[PDB]
Amino acid sequence: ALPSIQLPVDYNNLFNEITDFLVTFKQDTLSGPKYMAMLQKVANRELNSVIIDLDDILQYQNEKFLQGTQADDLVSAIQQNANHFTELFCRAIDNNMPLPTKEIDYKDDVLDVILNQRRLRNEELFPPNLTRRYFLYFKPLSQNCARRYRKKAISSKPLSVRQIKGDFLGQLITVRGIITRVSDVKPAVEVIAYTCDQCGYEVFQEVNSRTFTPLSECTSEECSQNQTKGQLFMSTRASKFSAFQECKIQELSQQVPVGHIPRSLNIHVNGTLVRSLSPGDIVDVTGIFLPAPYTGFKALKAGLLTETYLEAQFVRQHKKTSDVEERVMELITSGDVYNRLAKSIAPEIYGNLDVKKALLLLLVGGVDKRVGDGMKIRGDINVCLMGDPGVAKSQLLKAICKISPRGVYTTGKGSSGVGLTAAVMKDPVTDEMILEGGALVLADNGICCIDEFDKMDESDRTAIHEVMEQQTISISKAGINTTLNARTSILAAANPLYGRYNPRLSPLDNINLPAALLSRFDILFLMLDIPSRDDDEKLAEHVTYVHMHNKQPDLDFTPVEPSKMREYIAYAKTKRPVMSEAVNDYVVQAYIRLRQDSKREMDSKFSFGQATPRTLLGIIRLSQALAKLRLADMVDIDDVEEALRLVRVSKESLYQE
Amino acid sequence: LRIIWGTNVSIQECTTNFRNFLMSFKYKFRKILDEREEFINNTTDEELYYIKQLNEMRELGTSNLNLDARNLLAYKQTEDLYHQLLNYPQEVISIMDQTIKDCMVSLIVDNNLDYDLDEIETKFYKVRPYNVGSCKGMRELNPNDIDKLINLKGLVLRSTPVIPDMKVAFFKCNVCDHTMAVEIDRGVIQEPARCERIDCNEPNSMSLIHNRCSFADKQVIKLQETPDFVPDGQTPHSISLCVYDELVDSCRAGDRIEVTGTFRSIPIRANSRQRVLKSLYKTYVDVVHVKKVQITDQDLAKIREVAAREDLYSLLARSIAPSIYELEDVKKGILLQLFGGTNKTFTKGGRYRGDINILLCGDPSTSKSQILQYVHKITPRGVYTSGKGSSAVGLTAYITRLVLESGALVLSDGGVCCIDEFDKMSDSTRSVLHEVMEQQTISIAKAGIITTLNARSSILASANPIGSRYNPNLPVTENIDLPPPLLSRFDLVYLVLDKVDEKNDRELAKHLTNLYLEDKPDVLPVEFLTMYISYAKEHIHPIITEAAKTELVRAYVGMRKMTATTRQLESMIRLAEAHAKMKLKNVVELEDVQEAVRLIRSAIKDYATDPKTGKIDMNLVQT
DNA sequence: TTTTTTTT
Ligand SMILES: Nc1ncnc2c1ncn2[C@@H]1O[C@H](COP(=O)(O)OP(=O)(O)OP(O)(O)=S)[C@@H](O)[C@H]1O
Ligand SMILES: Nc1ncnc2c1ncn2[C@@H]1O[C@H](COP(=O)(O)OP(=O)(O)OP(O)(O)=S)[C@@H](O)[C@H]1O
Ligand SMILES: [Mg+2]
Ligand SMILES: [Mg+2]
Ligand SMILES: [Zn+2]
Ligand SMILES: [Zn+2]
Repeated sequence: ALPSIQLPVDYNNLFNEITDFLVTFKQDTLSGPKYMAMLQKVANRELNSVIIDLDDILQYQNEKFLQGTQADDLVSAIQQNANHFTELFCRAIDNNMPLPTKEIDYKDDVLDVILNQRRLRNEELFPPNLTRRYFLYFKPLSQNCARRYRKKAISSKPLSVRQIKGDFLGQLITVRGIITRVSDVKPAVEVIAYTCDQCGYEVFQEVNSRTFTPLSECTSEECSQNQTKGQLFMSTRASKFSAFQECKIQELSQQVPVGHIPRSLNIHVNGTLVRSLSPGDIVDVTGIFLPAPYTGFKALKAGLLTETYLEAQFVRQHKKTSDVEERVMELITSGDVYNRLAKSIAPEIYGNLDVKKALLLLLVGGVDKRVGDGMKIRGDINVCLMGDPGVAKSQLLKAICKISPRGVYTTGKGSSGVGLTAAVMKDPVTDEMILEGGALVLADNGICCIDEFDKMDESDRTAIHEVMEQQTISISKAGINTTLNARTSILAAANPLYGRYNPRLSPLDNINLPAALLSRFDILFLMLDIPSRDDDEKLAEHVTYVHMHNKQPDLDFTPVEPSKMREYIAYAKTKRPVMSEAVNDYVVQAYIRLRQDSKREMDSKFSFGQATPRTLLGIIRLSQALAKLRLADMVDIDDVEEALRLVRVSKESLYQE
Repeated sequence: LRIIWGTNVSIQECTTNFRNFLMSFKYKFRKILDEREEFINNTTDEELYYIKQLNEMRELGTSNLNLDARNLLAYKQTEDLYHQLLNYPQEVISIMDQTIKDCMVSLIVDNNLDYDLDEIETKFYKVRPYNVGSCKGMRELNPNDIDKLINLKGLVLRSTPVIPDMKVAFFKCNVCDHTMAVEIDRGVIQEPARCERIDCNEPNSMSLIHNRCSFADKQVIKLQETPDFVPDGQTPHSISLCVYDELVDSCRAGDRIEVTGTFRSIPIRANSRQRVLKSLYKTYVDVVHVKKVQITDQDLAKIREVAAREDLYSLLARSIAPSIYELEDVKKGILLQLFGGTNKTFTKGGRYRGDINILLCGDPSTSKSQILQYVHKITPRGVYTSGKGSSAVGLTAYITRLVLESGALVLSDGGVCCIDEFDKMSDSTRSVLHEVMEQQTISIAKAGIITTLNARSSILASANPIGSRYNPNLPVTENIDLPPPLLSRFDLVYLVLDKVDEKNDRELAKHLTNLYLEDKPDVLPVEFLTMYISYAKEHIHPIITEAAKTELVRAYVGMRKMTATTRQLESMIRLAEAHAKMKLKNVVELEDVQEAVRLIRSAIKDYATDPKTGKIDMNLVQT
């Protein structure tokens, strides 16, 4: 009959230690108490969420032990039974809660406005969470220290979904995985307040279950004093509320055992942390892993078997300031950052440095422009690679996809045109047609890589025509007439008809693409493979070194690290330069010259398709991107001539023969 | 005293301040708050805006008062009441409505005007506040925002048929028949335990007589969050806002409307059998006011002045797409389609809509898609889509629950429609479009679902020649390669070509480069332009003219003599009608017909079109 | 069964 069990824990001692830590602990080694400082901000209502770092707890424990204490090993303790300790920390915060400083934010807070009133009428009465306005949280232990070592068996180590074991229930844990889907935020009440006129008393029902039943009667004294039976009424204003959202994390294919379907865990998020996540993005999350109780009837149906979920204390993203600023001036002072980055791209790959340069220009992307009249011209840049097989094209695209923070990789056959752009699922639930974000949607504000683009269906090719020239995606499918912004960059890989280019065939014929499609690309690269004894030797030596030593042969070159390129690329993209009139004259003359060339150069041998205004816009985008790299406030004629050189090289690669 | 619970907002002081804001509130307060001291007009500004509105409202006898935020923010007494409303709307609005009712009563009695004070006492006067707050992204909403007015913008996805909204409960005794009415407080009924008559006081004999009870009218509308508000990350959300009272059935589908309303959340029964409620709460909004997306005598004067300008035709043509370089003829054609012809709904022979249908087939990179985007932006009822992303079912009508979903065309009925990449759009869906545009109506024939629907709307198609670049070697018809019936269905077809004209290329490059120069770069005010087009459509009604009809007969005879389908005749007729409308003419003229034929030849490039071979000389095209 | 994107 509920037999008592002795356990080596005293919640009173642990609470005292927690209070001593909060009031005492300061980030002096890093540098009033930092925790007391946070509580002071909370009193100022500056912050409504509190994060208690387990590493800070460990530091405090180390300090106490070095001093010599009957340490309660709180940092370890929180892991075993996290929720009760979170409640204890919240209570301690309230106990050590400092008074308001500066000006308090209760200018119109109904709680503060009426809570005191309620007290004056009265002159735990009400649930502590009702007054509490701070969302408690816990930062996961930093694995770098792993001072627990023997104790740190895998605590910080993120674990796949299947890696999770019922033993971990009630314990803080870390998981790495992609967010399959995210629900829309919804409100939830920590406390429900009913108001009845007969009493004039505002009872405070507190609910922690998934569902609750209304009181529908007054236990309030005033109704009891008169013997009256109260008709309680819900008061949303009085009742406390919190935001809630739900997210599902699924196992990574790498984590997934061969022949095993990925497992997904439902994630509950509340308070400030809500909306922090983003669907389809790799993330490492740490939080309390708890069972999910049932409804009474479904509970009886299920019995001892229980649903389980995760409540995320903290979120870490593998990818998305002054430190950044210094890091970038380092490379800026190094100079030649443009060519240095181009070489740094695909360190594995040998040669094709011009291709790498163009890829970098695409990565930064051209300036997106909107006109006062309302015109908007796509600033994104799209490049096509049309070359003989086995020239590392696919490798290059995969490298770029990894490089870009939001990049997504795709193949034409494996991806449906509808799925590539967007899919209408007839029956997610109740057989209600729903639009599904396609690969392009996933690539929004990112780069989408399409291989075998020639093998891609022509109809789906026309489908992507809209998105690539025009950012938005308009869908009028059955039951769904909607538009999606769908701003993203496109990189396509394909090979000449019959596999490899035929010199006898015209460049356009070997390309075998719609002229509308061709023009919509800002650039097409006709990289070709010809046997060159010396060049073959050089490439073979490079590849052999790469095999022998995983690092590519240095070749008197230094390659910047991926995080560094992404940081610098973001900074450069922030520029948005504006070009000048001399550049206008130069580019206008060049465009006129090119159009005249095409108007005379229809010959199949040298025919690459007629020049179009889209070509001029792409040239302008490339010049603006070059300025972004150079970080200049205005585009320079140097950038224009460089872009012209890039295009001329792309076309002349064949002419060189 | 009278205070609002939990707010310290004195209802008495609130009433006094709002009263002083009702009378003794000069519009000068508002304009000064908006500064614009260069635009202050004594009459308007010195006028007690709200007193004049109340007088005109009594004259109209309506019980609804539209109200901006800025007026409250302009009156020092009601400046605080503005924030009070923002924080605790419902109570503030109730007090404010009572104050308006009392002020109207005072006005009639104070002015000793011969008016039924009972009517005003019977008139449930309401205030429809708008502009309460800066339009915030709906997705941005969070729980604490509940119980506050949230200015919102969106598109009406769908609306429910009005629902009986229980208003006051009516009971009756089952032993002595004595009856009582229980007003619905907080959406619930507190039934009398025993008969109201203490003589009977029979327990549970009081029964609610549904029919005898009082009900109100409620409707709910799904409103999509505008793409501007939403991020690229995810699809736009929608909210099924609950509308009530006259506001019910005050908007169709596809209505770009901005609405102010209180943010509302409610529990939801976890188990219908039980009273257990899910911890999470269903959330909705009660719109206190709705904004859709009168031509003042000054506006009419400006309209007629612009009509006086001879450049009116070309001026509007350039104004519709100011950024676009050149293409004046295409601009003029689409301008005419925006104007539309005359809808002479014959009592017999069916209706004859003056609709205009323009397809754009030509070599790509020509901004055709950009032009479509402009047209969609301009038309108040716009429907933009692409064939590839479009389905015939979703284009016109989609079965649902048994219930039907309006298609893109349905969302354009009475407006302009845009179908991008029309050539790519499937031939089957093309056939679907054929009859609907031909009859301006959607005919439905399905198992259990067989009917017809109004589809009176213009469509602006964008196509590309079968040869990616229009091939003059191929005849124009072969270059387009579209069904001859469908080809006839369209009224105008502009064959845009990218002729390599070094001069034109220079000029276009200059235009684009200049645009690039300004980070954020004559023509009518698009707002004034829309007002012009509207006023023309509603008030002006072109009517065929004797010279016009004779010229039309001769012209179509020539056409058929040179193929000239009867739809060609109707096309030139409706085009001349729309031209006269553009000229604000209620009567057609010979010159309108001449312009119609001229533009017909222009769009097809008949001047450069080869008399035989069905081809066009590129050298002749643009000379 | 009928209507329906979507993939096979
Ligand atoms: N310049 C190079 N540097 C390094 N590896 C190279 C180079 N050229 C070719 N390779 C290698 O040779 C192979 C080339 O084929 P893949 O990279 O698999 O695909 P690809 O055919 O080059 O590109 P496609 O046609 O779009 S599939 C890969 O294993 C590359 O690693
Ligand atoms: N006369 C023009 N004035 C202004 N911009 C133009 C003109 N002709 C072409 N452009 C530009 O050329 C580009 C072509 O955009 P689109 O709208 O796709 O062209 P299009 O005529 O629709 O042909 P498609 O869509 O490729 S079949 C845009 O950047 C336009 O701004
Ligand atoms: Mg490859
Ligand atoms: Mg276009
Ligand atoms: Zn009570
Ligand atoms: Zn009775």
